[PDB]
Amino acid sequence: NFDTSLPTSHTYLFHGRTLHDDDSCQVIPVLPQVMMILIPGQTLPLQLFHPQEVSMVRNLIQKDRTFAVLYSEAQFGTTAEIYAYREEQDFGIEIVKVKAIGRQRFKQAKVQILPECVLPSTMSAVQLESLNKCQIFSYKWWQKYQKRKFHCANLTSWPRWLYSLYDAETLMDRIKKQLREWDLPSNPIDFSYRVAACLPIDDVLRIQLLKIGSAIQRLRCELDIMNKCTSLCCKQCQETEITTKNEIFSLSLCGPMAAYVNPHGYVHETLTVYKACNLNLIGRPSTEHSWFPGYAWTVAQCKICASHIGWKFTATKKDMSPQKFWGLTRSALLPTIP
Amino acid sequence: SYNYVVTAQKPTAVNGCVTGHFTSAEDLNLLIAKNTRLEIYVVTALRPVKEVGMYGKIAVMELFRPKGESKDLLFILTAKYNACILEYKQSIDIITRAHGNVQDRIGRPSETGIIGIIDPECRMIGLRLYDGLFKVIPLDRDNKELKAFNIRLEELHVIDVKFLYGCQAPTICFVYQDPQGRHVKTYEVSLREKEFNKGPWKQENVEAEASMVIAVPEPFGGAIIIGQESITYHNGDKYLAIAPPIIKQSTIVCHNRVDPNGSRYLLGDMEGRLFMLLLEKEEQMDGTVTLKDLRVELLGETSIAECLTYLDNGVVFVGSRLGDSQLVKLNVDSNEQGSYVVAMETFTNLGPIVDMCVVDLERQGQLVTCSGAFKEGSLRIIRNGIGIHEHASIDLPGIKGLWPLRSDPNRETDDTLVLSFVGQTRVLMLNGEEVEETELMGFVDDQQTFFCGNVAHQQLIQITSASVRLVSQEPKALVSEWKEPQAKNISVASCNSSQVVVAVGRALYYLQIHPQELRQISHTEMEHEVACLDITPLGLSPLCAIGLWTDISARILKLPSFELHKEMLGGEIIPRSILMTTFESSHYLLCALGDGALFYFGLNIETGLLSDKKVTLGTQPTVLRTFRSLSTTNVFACSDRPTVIYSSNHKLVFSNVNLKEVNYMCPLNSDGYPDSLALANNSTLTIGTIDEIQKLHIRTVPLYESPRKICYQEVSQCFGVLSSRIEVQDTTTALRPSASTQALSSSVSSSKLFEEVEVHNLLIIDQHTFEVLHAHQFLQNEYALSLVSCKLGKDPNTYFIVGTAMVYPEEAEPKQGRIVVFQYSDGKLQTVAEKEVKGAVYSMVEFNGKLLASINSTVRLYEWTTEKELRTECNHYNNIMALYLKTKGDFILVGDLMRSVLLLAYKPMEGNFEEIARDFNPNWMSAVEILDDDNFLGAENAFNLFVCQKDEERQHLQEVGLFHLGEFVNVFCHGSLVTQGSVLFGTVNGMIGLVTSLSESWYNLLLDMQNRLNKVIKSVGKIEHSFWRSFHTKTEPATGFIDGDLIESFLDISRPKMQEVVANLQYDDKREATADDLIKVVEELTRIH
Amino acid sequence: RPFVCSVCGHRFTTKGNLKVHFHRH
Ligand SMILES: Nc1cccc2c1C(=O)N([C@H]1CCC(=O)NC1=O)C2=O
Ligand SMILES: [Zn+2]
Ligand SMILES: [Zn+2]
Repeated sequence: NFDTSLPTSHTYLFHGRTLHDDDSCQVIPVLPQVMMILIPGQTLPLQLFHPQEVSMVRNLIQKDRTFAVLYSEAQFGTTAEIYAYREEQDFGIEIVKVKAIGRQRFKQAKVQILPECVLPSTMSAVQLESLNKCQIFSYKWWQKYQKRKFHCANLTSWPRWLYSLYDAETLMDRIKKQLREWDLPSNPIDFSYRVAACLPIDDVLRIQLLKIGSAIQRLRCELDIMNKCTSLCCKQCQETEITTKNEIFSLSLCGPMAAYVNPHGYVHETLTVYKACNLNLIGRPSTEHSWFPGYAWTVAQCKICASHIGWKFTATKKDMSPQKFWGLTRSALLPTIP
Repeated sequence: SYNYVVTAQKPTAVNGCVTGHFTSAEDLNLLIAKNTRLEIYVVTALRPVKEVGMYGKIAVMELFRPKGESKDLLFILTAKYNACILEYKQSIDIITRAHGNVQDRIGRPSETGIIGIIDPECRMIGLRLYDGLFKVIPLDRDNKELKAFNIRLEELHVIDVKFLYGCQAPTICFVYQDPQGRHVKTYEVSLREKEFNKGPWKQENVEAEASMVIAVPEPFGGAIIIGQESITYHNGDKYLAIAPPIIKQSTIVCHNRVDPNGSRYLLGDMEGRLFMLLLEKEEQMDGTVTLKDLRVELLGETSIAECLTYLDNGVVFVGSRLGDSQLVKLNVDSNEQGSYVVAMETFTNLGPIVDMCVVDLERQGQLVTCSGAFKEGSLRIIRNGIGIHEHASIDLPGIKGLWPLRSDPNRETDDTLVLSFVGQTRVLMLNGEEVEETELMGFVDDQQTFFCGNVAHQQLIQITSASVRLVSQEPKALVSEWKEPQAKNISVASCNSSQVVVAVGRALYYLQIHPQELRQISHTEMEHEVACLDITPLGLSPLCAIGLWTDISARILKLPSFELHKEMLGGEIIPRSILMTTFESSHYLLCALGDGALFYFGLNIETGLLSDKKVTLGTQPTVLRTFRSLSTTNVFACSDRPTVIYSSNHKLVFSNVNLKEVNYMCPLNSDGYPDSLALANNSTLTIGTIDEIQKLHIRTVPLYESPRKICYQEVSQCFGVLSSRIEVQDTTTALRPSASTQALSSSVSSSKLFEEVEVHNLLIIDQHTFEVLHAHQFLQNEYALSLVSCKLGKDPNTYFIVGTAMVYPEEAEPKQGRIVVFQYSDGKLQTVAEKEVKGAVYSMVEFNGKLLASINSTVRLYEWTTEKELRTECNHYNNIMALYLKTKGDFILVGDLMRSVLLLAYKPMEGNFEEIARDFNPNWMSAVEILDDDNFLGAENAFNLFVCQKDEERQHLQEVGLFHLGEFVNVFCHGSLVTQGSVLFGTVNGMIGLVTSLSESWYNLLLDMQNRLNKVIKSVGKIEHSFWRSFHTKTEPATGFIDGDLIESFLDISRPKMQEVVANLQYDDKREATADDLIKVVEELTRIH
Repeated sequence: RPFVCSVCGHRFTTKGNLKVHFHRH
């Protein structure tokens, strides 16, 4: 195949340890002209040109090295921490390139950290003391798990199989099988945020999971989308099918979707799929600043409305795997239940 | 909103048990802990001593004896990390020697929960609270604050941990698990260095499911490892391992050491089996012995064990949570029979109340609960009243009267019971407990008797419908007889020690009782035929109480003038009984009508003026009678629902008697039945003692399967109970005959739509006999979820409707279900209509003639058509799982296990639902209810209750009530056992409680009352009541609730503490309140349950 | 074709043609 670790290292373009404790009030910079909904753990590359910004970062290195990313204007956002930085002055154009990663959700910005709401198991309240000793333990293993972990359901008014539908470990596995389908973290908090950034949804649905504070409600709601959103259409003209779930595959290590900068600093969360229909290709395949080294990109736009949906990527070697794939920018898509 | 909670039944399940020497170094105690309660017994060949209630959930209960101390001390740790060390003092108090909160700021609670262990030398107390930390409490005599230091545990996932016997320093031995499997490790705990030192030994590849560590005492040393298959012993480099076959069927979950040498242990199964693990020793070539092998013998079956303890005389206490606790005796395997077990005593445990319902059965409504699980599953009927311990029964129907009689004039004790009938009279004699009907020489046995008994001048009397007879004690014979001059019939009679006022129709006559004569005195007419009389002295009576048939009034007549004070009753129905008696200090009069009313007035036995109050007591006529209880006589009111009438704080109180209908009664102090009562009803005479107070009475109906839901159907006089039994794969093979298999008539679903296994049935259980009348078994892999009784549409029949869910193991979220409408007529249950549904019917409640069923995330509203079917007229979809359904009129309360609640309303002009409000505060929620149109009650995680109020963007609910209950609530239902409204709730621990709404005038009073009682009352572990009741998970102080168990303890503190509380109080009717103001107020609150 | 859009990579020949396409963003 191809090096699945190449796209996440942003080759085409630091021990991070500053966290703010929950519910605090912090004053954090917000970068001009950045528009995206950023998720804890999601990776964000940037390219800044105005000396305003270039000053903010050069001095931002001192202390926090963390800025705020925000829109419906904006009620919530997420702190992003710079983990890598180069100051390039090539062609006589001073550019500052940074790679930040989302850390904390919050409600210069006066900003209140939103706590990640962590709850014990459904059983930690009703668990028999005698059975405490048994709480630590190819799919019958899950029937065993269900029978032994949720044994004390018999003390309550609902069955084992209900408490199972709110069990982080179980839910993560149910999500995993779909994530396996087109080939991750162990902490439910992390898992729910990793697949949140993988899920190709629209700005209004992304704010929903961001508003969700609990891992359990995040994983559950995330399972709904994965069943209910089989098709993906052109956002502009609405009624035009571009690709399906079947075609989604994770070319990048992080997932089928990550954030990528073009040379002018615009961020594109592009989704890698094998097949894509009803697109026209314009211009000539080019490797200049390609986010997938080895492939050339050609601009693809919706057959009907001409609105730029993403790019078709083609191999440059005749021995490469996934010789042709489509990369679709998330802002251009609309999930549909056919 | 301001509500009021109070424990209606203390918890019954046992958290843990431990014996020792606590009350005195010479006694042997058994200490039992039931959630927020602690029992102290003294072992005999079990004597209660002291029950105390802590302000915490008892999580760690261990005894220990420090060096140079008289008796053992008790260490207690609540679930809120309240540590305390207690001592017994003899009237009886339990003091706190050292206390403190051992909670840490940072740290994640461990997955195996709290574990508290004490070293054998009582140097230190070791507590496992969080992953990676081990908190040590030096037991120094000067450590009254329980100061403690933490140690780094690089072993994060610990299963169990105990202290090892026989070591040069305190040493732990714990089983933990890392990616490399399971292991066992030992650590030397340094009191000085405050760190860990490498222990005497550790092991690798400890068995796969090791869960229990036992510490063998000094004879051998080392520890024992209990697993799913193997039992293994370690000691230094010694190793023994057996995998006996007699344990492979289920898991050992509780153990207890029998003898101090560690030779014999007791192992408790999860399915209730009782084993004894035995060590076997071997003589060594230089002194002490050496362990050689381990044996296990199945002693038998007990209740599903949770804690185990061995009392000295071969008697085991079986502390259970799913079933009743036990005292079981074990017989050593003897030539005669293999070691077997037999239970001596049984202790009531309401178990894990899964569901319940309130029912008016005897027409005070009693509570019937689904209790227990598996073979301990059962039904519990809980009635409230004064219970009567029966001592003898006699089959005589139609008793019209009852009188005690002393045939021996030299014997104070009674020995005769006279029974009247229609045109008949029977005289019974009492020699011990043998009753025999005989004749009384001088008494006539062919007339109805209206009165008889002992009168003055060493004589008897009998007032039949025809004559007033006077019989002599010595040589019993008639001496004088009063008969109506025109041969008219005596209609109403009344007599006492000296006076006799009979009454023929309108007229009535006044007689006096003298030696060998009955002298008439007064001949008087009346306006209207007389109906009741009383002539009780307060030895002679200077006044006579009468009631008139057509007047409908109670009168007071001076004797012998018969000159009227008076009051009027009103109505179209005549009085049936009237009585003048004395309560507390002041006098009274009581008159009861045919419709069941009961007027009572304050009487002046000098001025005859009666004053004042009336109350109804059933709808059948009431007959009043006086009996003696303690040194204050009470009034027994026979009727449809009998009731004891006493006075506490100069107010008449009516506590009902736990009996079916009673018609006539009389006290009876015989040789064989001393200080007893003779109760008479429509069929049987009963003799027995009577309790002094009103207590909770629990009838047990064993089901031997797990009952899960229950509803009542009055038109059929039976209950519908959802239950599930467990069956093996076989090749229909149950484990034990249960209620679903021992039904009178059994049916099977057989529908058109669509290793252990769960088999669900609908049990039809008689309300009177609690027979299993019918048991309809549902489909294979069908899980019954919701059950309701109701009438639908214009259909007059009452149907059992059940909501199910096809549970296949491969489908994570269920995708299909049923709504089955049953009808129980004759002796059979018929399937009337199915309704296939693409989801789980989690909840169903009747909705104004329609059926409101929840289906996964959908709330459906079905209609009941003339074709006898379910037609759908409405639907509503939600972003949550409609788990909870409660309604009232047109509001609908919907909620999921995530505490997120929705409030819907049926808009009738649109055939559609509108979302009125919404509140999402993610937490684990177990039960909800609707208090009124504005407030909603619920129980969320960490044993809490919350209330959400309604009062445009006011579609968001305000959190007005928060309260740490200490109990896991499973069900809310409306009703009481006879402040506004009443909501009962069941508990996993068996606790039963009550919530009632209050007015703001009273809430602030009882709030300031509580702030005063906390300054006074001495808590057990000195746990601040604010911290015990503080909302816990976040942590907030309580609001909107009043601890009724606190308000009710005002009557237990001494009288100085009472004034002390009411020092600067402004009461309502605004004056410096007094203790008696609050006693009569707090006592009024004890009568709502 | 040295005039490129700042979002996708579409190339044009005149500065005015690029202004036509960018107005669609
Ligand atoms: N060189 C330019 C110039 C203008 C705009 C873009 C690029 C460019 O390379 N990409 C994307 C194309 C798609 C890709 O793989 N990497 C990119 O940087 C642009 O949007
Ligand atoms: Zn289009
Ligand atoms: Zn463009």
